[PDB]
Amino acid sequence: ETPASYNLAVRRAAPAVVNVYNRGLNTQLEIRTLGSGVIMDQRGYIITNKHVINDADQIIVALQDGRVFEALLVGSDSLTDLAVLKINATGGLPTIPINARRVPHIGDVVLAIGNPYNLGQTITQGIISATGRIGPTGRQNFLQTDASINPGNSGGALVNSLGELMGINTLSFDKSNETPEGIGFAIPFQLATKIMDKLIRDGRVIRGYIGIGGREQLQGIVVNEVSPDGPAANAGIQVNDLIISVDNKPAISALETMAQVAEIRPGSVIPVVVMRDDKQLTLQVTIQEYPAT
Amino acid sequence: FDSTDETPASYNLAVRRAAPAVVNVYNRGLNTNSHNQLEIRTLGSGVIMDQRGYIITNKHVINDADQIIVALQDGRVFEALLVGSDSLTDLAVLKINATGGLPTIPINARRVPHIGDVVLAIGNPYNLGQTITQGIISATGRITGRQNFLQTDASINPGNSGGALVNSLGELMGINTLSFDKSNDGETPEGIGFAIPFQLATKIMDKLIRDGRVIRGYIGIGIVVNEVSPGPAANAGIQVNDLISVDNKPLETMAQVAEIRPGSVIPTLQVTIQEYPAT
Amino acid sequence: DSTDETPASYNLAVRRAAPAVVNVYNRGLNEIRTLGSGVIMDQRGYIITNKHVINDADQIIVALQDGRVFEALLVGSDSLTDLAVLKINATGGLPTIPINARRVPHIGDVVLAIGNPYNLGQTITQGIISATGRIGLNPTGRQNFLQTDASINPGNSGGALVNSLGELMGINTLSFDKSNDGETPEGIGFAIPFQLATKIMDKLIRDGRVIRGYIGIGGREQGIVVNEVSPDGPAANAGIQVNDLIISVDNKPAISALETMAQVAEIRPGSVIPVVVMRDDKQLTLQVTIQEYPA
Repeated sequence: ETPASYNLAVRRAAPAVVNVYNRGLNTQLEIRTLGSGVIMDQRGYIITNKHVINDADQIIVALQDGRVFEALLVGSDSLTDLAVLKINATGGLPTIPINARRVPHIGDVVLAIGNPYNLGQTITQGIISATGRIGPTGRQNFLQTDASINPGNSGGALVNSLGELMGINTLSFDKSNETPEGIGFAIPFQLATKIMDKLIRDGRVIRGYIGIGGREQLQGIVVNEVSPDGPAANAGIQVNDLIISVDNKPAISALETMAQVAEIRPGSVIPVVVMRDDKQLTLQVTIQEYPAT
Repeated sequence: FDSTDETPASYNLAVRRAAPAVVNVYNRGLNTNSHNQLEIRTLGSGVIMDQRGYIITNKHVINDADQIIVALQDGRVFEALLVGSDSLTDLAVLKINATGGLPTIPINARRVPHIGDVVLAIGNPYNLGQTITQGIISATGRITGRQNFLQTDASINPGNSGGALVNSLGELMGINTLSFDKSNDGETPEGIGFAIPFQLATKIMDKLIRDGRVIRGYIGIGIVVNEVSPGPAANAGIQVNDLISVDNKPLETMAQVAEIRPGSVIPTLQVTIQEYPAT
Repeated sequence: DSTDETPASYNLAVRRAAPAVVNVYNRGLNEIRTLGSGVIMDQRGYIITNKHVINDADQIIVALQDGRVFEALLVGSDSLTDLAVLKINATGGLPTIPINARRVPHIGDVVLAIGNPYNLGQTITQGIISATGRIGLNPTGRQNFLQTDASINPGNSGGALVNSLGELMGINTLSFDKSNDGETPEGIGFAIPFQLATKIMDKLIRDGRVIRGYIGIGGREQGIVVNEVSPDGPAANAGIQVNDLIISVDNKPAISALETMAQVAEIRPGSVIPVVVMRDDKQLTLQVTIQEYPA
């Protein structure tokens, strides 16, 4: 007779969850912000929230086995509130279980591993409240969860009963009207990984940019705004016109497209077919790089 | 270790079963204060109980609603008609004229909710969209008032009202309605929500669909009856200090007599049960 | 048809443990001044509850789920761990909280919190074991609480925290409400483990209090310096000075200043133990007679 337990996922994933400390020196060293981190690979690279290590003079990463390192900011993305830290480990490193094929379903039991209020590594249990949750940028595409999330869980791991990483705890719903209960958000591992591999490889996230604002007869993304001196404006794209296709790919979803654009190497001239006056217009556009925050 | 072969503990089953039947209710009213623009006064949830399109929700979610918009997770949006409501149970039935069919909430009448039963709350907290939260049945028959509640620690928030509370199986257990807010030290209560038991919910719905309202028996009254309504009590000759048997039967009572059809007579004093005026 | 399937439930744990969890009412007159929860450990009628719950009680009324009500007598109160043992007269027997000494609490274990939140009645909130050995809200005290995200509210104090099997895991004691940034903590409660809980109970049943070894020293973290040396204390008579580093105590090295202050508490007052210290770069094995901790 064994008690129902998620200790398995705990022993599997908890080790790979670290305590990330941001400290600054003031007229000496003191912690200005603390959160959590998730060791993804053996190389020592760690994913965390950018808002955890912002303006960090020194980033201290504390593991559960006692070891304490000095993290190296590999890069950060304010667009997805993500950041990667590097740590040189001569000894073996615990990694987070990752299943790229795993599709998180609503209702899956999840565990939130982090360091709430610097009490130590806390494991809270909940489920996946929802998926594909945005919030305006729409880049975050959060997974909602009712697993107890608190200040110190940011950058922490959200794993299932198998210990497999599901997301990176980033947000707790704070909006009144009272105090929101059991509503937290996390970056899907699919996105967290995509950003990590890109931060390590480029020192930052490099995104294509058409300088267009639009929201999804023919089916296409409608343009609402056109960034001045932006690739769109330059090419001759207008707000009212409807984008049928982008770079030889159907503009079926405003969100799946913006992801396709972000993958275009800046400096690339791509076709963008639109619809003005019920007439198809093919406009060649030059991809810039996404403007700095 | 490889977990690809492994299967994660998931209540997705209950979700695919129940969720599609839980709808987003939008209490909308023209803003007379401004320029008569339609605005969402209140948003809660609803539960589609049968194929006919009868949806259960909280009365407090549709009060003072100039328009009641029901949105299904499948995208569809209907202008729900208020079939009826009940202040006492805070329940309300809506109706949607769907040409096609529609999802219904899994209901198991013979299912008895137990304290400890894993439950899932399905609603639209803060209009984020259909949110699922997990908890358990913390208690039963919680209630002051005469109401009977399933208590639950499943995280409940504004917008969950009228939403479905279900078990692992996805069977409707209760209708999320309330949330403990009262604070002794100014602190906010944690994991203390309340739901209308589905036995009570279905009962109130079927009545509302039939009578447009919930007509329940009225008597006008070691249990001593201090005073007597100028009605069914006053008749038959029931005294003020009058003192054991009702309808050949031994809170248990006022819920029993409430289910007595008006016009029916029950003894020896012989009183005729009528309709209890509510509003 | 789902009507033939089985609902996931922790009702099993509820039936085994719930009855044993009682409502503790603290009375004072200028009526109920305070209230909480209790757990019946033994058939004798001994109940465990938090000290704060029962403090300054002119009368302690206990109420069982089966209906019976008794006036409890306070066996003892331990300020340190915030525990209190109660006594009542039991006829026809009582429900007892299932305890498994062999069972070891595991982080991630599904735990039910049984208690009387806001006097709503016996409430069962579900969560897991977040962590073990936690200091609590305050670093001092070597609390060793079990952390749990199972909803814990006022009225669960002295209540039973149990696993899905129904085995007692800990006594719900504290909830985290500390606020910075305007934060409201969510799913962070603390409970005194059952093994610890059982241990304290006996020291209270055996004696109207808990006695722990004292050494008249206040230090910080290898070795452990000595910032303060209690006057006429065990170490005071031993000649232990200030600023001197400690290496080992009672044959047990002094790595952690927390695992050590727990060992010293175990040593029966009076016993004589060895204490090695590095002073001026020299090893000095001293002899100190342990005394009971100041009242």
